[PDB]
Amino acid sequence: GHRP
Amino acid sequence: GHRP
Amino acid sequence: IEVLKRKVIEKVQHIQLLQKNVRAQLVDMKRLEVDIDIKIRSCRGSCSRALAREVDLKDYEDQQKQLEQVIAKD
Amino acid sequence: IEVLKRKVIEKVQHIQLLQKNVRAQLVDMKRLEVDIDIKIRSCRGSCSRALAREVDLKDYEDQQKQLEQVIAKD
Amino acid sequence: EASILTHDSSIRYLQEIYNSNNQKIVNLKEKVAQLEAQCQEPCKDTVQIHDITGKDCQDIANKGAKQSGLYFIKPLKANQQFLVYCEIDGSGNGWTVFQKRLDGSVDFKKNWIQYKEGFGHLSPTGTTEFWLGNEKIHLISTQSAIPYALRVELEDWNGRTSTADYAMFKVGPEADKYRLTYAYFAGGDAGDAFDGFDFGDDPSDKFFTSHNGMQFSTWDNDNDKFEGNCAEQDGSGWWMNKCHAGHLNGVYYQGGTYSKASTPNGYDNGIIWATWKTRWYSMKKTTMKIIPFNR
Amino acid sequence: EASILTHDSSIRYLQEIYNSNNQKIVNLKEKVAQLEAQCQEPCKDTVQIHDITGKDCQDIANKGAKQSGLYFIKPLKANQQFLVYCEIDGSGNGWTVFQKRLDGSVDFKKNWIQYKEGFGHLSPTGTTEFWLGNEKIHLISTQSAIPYALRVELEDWNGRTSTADYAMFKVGPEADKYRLTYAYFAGGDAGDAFDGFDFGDDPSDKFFTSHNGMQFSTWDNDNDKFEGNCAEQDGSGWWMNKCHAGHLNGVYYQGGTYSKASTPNGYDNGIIWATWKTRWYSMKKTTMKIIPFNR
Amino acid sequence: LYIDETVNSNIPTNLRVLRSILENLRSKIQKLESDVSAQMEYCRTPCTVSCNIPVVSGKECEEIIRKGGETSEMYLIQPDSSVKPYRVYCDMNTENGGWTVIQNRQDGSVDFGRKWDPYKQGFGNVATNTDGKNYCGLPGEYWLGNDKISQLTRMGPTELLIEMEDWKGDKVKAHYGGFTVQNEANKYQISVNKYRGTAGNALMDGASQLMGENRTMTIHNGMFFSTYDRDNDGWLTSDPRKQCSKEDGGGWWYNRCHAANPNGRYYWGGQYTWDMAKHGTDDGVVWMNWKGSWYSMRKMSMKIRPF
Amino acid sequence: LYIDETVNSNIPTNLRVLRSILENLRSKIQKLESDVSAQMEYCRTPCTVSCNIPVVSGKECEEIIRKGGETSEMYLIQPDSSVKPYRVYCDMNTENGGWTVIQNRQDGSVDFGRKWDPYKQGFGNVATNTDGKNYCGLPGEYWLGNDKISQLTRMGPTELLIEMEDWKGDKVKAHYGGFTVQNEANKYQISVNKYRGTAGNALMDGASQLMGENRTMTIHNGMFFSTYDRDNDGWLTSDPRKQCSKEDGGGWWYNRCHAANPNGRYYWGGQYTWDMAKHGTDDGVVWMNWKGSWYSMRKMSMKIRPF
Ligand SMILES: CC(=O)N[C@@H]1[C@@H](O)[C@H](O)[C@@H](CO)O[C@@H]1O
Ligand SMILES: CC(=O)N[C@@H]1[C@@H](O)[C@H](O)[C@@H](CO)O[C@@H]1O
Ligand SMILES: CC(=O)N[C@@H]1[C@@H](O)[C@H](O)[C@@H](CO)O[C@@H]1O
Ligand SMILES: CC(=O)N[C@@H]1[C@@H](O)[C@H](O)[C@@H](CO)O[C@@H]1O
Ligand SMILES: [Ca+2]
Ligand SMILES: [Ca+2]
Ligand SMILES: [Ca+2]
Ligand SMILES: [Ca+2]
Repeated sequence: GHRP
Repeated sequence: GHRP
Repeated sequence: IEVLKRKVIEKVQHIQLLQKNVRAQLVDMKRLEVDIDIKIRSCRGSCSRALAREVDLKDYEDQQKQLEQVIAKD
Repeated sequence: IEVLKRKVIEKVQHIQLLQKNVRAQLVDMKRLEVDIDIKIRSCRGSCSRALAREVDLKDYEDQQKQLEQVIAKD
Repeated sequence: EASILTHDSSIRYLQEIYNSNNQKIVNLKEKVAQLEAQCQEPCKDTVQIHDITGKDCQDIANKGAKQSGLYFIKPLKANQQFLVYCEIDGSGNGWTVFQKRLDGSVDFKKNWIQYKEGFGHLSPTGTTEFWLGNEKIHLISTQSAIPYALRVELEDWNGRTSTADYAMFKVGPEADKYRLTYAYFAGGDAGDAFDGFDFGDDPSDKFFTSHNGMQFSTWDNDNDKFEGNCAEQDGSGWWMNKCHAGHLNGVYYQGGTYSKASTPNGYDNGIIWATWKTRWYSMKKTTMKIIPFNR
Repeated sequence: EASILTHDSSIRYLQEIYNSNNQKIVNLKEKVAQLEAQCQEPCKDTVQIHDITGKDCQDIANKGAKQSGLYFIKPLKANQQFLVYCEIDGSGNGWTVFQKRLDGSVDFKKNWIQYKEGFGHLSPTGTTEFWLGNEKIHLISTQSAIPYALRVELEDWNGRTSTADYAMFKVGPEADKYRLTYAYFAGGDAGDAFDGFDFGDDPSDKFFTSHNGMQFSTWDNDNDKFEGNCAEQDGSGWWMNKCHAGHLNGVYYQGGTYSKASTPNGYDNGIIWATWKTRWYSMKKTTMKIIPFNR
Repeated sequence: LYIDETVNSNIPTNLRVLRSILENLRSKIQKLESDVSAQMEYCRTPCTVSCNIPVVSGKECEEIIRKGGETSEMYLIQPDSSVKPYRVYCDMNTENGGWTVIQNRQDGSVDFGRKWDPYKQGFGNVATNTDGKNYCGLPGEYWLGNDKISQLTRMGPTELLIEMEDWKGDKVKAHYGGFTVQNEANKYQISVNKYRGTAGNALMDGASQLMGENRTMTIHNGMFFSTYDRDNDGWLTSDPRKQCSKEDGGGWWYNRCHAANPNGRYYWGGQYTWDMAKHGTDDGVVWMNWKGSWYSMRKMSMKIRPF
Repeated sequence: LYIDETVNSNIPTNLRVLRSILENLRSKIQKLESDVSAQMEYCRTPCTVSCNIPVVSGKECEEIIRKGGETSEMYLIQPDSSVKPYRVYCDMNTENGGWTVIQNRQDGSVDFGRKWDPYKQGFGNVATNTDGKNYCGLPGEYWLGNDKISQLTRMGPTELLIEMEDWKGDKVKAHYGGFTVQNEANKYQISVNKYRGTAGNALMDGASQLMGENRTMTIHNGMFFSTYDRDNDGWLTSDPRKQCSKEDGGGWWYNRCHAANPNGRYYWGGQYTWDMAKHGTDDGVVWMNWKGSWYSMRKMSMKIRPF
């Protein structure tokens, strides 16, 4: 999971 | 020893 | 003009509503049944015995398309 | 004639009498000489040492053989 | 055409159950929540450990424990406290067990180290086989010299039982191997096996089959008064001499009776206690426990 | 002639004497009795026996005895009580001795029976050599299994002493000969000889020179693990194996040292204790005593 | 002008749908309310086990297999004398035993989306009884308490190993010769190194599919531990709804989320989608560096050893 | 006629001689005075011995030599468990050992003219230390107490043996296969038989020199024991001065006196006369049937055995  |  | 050329558009909100409210009201059932599946399962190692039951996932993706098959014909 | 004819054959009697007692003294004496020799010897077993002594009895034998050489004159 | 108020009777329905759904849903969410709530407990395990602690099982009994079960004792000159199975009678005596046989579930043909630290399992019911561990046993039996007592309790394949008591029981430090020593035989219908048995094959037997003063032996650590290796032969761990008169750590033989035929190297290796049954009968149940002699 | 009758007054003098004599002849008769009175008692004997009795010397100490000396013990399973020499320390321990060597006054090349019943003499001072008697020893060491301890105390020809302790000491009944057995070596600077010694002429030595488990042997009753006869050869009575590592009943050798030369059949027969001095040094003093192990 | 033929054929169809559906759900919901009101029924009674304890015990699984315990089952250790012995599962077969399990996933049996304290005290079933036998030779799903895991590592140079199995059957590993987890006071900060392995160093290097800045926010090394009530992820914002732990449904060293999320959600089958996740995030037993954000394993386990 | 010559010849010499001796005696009297006082002195200190006791012991000398004791010295027996062990001398050389001494005379060392109780308890020196050695291998003069002698015989069929040696050196014996002595209550009544021997059966047949009635009053068999204060001799009279024991100076089974009187008086040399005996009787270590009333032995001893 990645958040920009 | 005797004793007559 | 009156009888219906403007009294049916107030009805396109009566059709483009559910169609858009049920669309979402569907997804929630997916997110719900997926959830409850696990939830119930997690209970396998807590209670006496769980419940064997598969999730008819597919069926949702089915009714999921009949959704955008009626979203592109209005 | 008193102090002679009679009072002589009288003294003698009162003399023999005496001689008859020394013999008797040689008696138990001899015996005694012997009784002690023994009694002393018996000590060899109750005391430290026991006096080593000689009892030359002979002299007694001598003496009494002599004392009886005084009877043919009685 | 415009005579459509028969179509507005349908559209009504959809908003009906829909809002009935979007209700039933959220309501449900609430239950699932409550569901998760009562799904956060691990399975209930029947084995548990009484809270009380102490030097020996008896110390515990004294402290008020009443149920025979699993406890933690921390003997004087010892580091990390260890678990054990206490046996407590109505009278209030605290037996602390270092060995139990009863079904042959466990493989007693174990090595030196193993016998040092111990092996097998412990149950609160005391229905499991095990060997507490020489080292542990040592520590327990040796504290400011208060004397303990070894009670050997045997049960045949006919519910007949008997006991053997040993006063001033001790087990030496790994240094001097685990030499077992005892003051004297206290009593018991089981008979004094450790005192050696007159097997009858040779006079020397009784002398060679005594256990008092023997060092412990394991296939990997021969300390028996025997030319060869009793430990390896008979297949066990035990205070061997010219082998044994008492072999509680022997090979479990179902049925009780056995014979040369069934033995690896023609020698009686069963759980035997020569003074009670013959060398060819191997007890159904075995149990070695200790308790301060002042009891 | 009235002048020659001085006799009458002269005679009386001899007379006068007689009575003097008879007089003296009686004082004496008394005096003598005064002597016959003293010369009755026998001689005062220095050896005497304390009145207290018991099972073992320790029992006696307990009962209040304080002086080490000669006592009468009446062990449990025994018939006619027998005399023994107890050794009591300030602490109150009652050592009961079954063997003492110290000058070679006694001929230890005795026969079987002799060693059974015993021989030598007992003194209150404990300055005399002796062997209590296998049989007696047996009885003492075997009573409701209370364990005793054998303390071997050796003294060289240099006032140097040492000890050897043996736990759970027992001596078998004439039946199984007088087989000696012990739990283990308790300790002592004297070294554990009974455990056999590595003489060095052959590996088997240590094994062949151990004494635990050996039966007693006398020239007239060979029970040694030796082809020939150790008892006869070395000239003694003792628990032989392939002879010995410890031979306290050996041949007393003044000076302490000796050599093959001085020995009958080239074998060390001296009072030896291989683990302390060599096989060719024979202690000046030897003493084998026992005391309940709980001490 | 002519959009009057719809109220005849177009809508009496653009409406039949809603029926064929709102009729189905309305119905397909009762099934649920039903399954549940049932499971709740079952639960009136908990599951039971009886794990008789093995004699042998040490400071931890290693010492133990060294003390003779050679079967993989449940043992009782006591690393530090300052704390009382706790139960744990020892793997004495895989890679020369001595393995102390810290985390294990193999079925749905246990909820991992728990609060901070729970993760701190530990939870789950250490082991269940082997079919028949009287000892629990089978491990269960659990997470040995954080504090315990911390202390286990702060003892000496600890190595870590992570295994996982997909639904088809294949496996992979993730060795970390060095591994530590600070105490609670230090937000159980993780830290690893020496990556031997076939799964891809997620913990240290991050996802193998995210570039630059996007990957560095997937690295776990040095990250703090987060739970759905205690934020500590690399995600910094005022918005509370944005906390890797609330999403990704679990408790784990989150750093603006992850690259690998064990303790995630246990999706059956392995193949899962976003329109399936309670939060639309790739929550679930995932190790990106080997299957991507969209695949929850069938088995995932974190075991330690000293070295 | 002229007898007055004795007044001048005889008498004087009579008196002369007469004097001589009285003085002579007087001398001898003051001399004995001294010896007696001197001995009374050596006596301020008693004789000492140290008889370390031999390990071996039994019911009596027999059992003992049977238990291995092969040297003639002092042993410690205990015939009956009802009484404590007493010391006694065992003859293990003469006639195949096993001999328990009851009475022994070899020098003057011990007074035998004692009272009843003494004879009942016993007296004398059992044994003295052998020159140098630490054990009393040499016997002494003694009489093992009567009660002890009684009990020793009332145990089983006991045989008796009596030895004696004259001053010149020759010896003789007096075997009595059967021998017994009743308890004190029965005046230690003697009784014997089966006379093997060379001394002449004095105890049973009486003096070999007295005829008829005169001999039968010399037989000891069946007689009671008498001491100078307890009459029981065959002499019956009102006169108290007439009691074989007062005369014959000792304690022994008297029957109108004796034929053989051990325990008599120990006259040195052996040759003794009546005008030498305190009572003019043949008192002294005598065995008429071999040397006549006028000869006290140099050695006399009564030893027993079972048979
Ligand atoms: C490196 C690369 O391929 N670019 C993309 C970028 O366009 C996108 O906005 C971001 C999402 O957070 O992922 C990557 O960084
Ligand atoms: C065109 C491209 O590079 N792909 C995507 C882009 O479509 C998207 O709008 C962006 C969001 O941050 O991520 C990536 O850049
Ligand atoms: C034969 C003989 O020896 N004569 C004695 C005689 O001297 C003695 O006076 C008398 C009285 O005892 O007995 C005998 O007749
Ligand atoms: C010869 C003999 O020994 N018999 C004697 C006899 O002479 C005498 O009358 C008297 C002895 O004192 O009594 C005995 O009859
Ligand atoms: Ca061996
Ligand atoms: Ca032989
Ligand atoms: Ca955050
Ligand atoms: Ca009379």
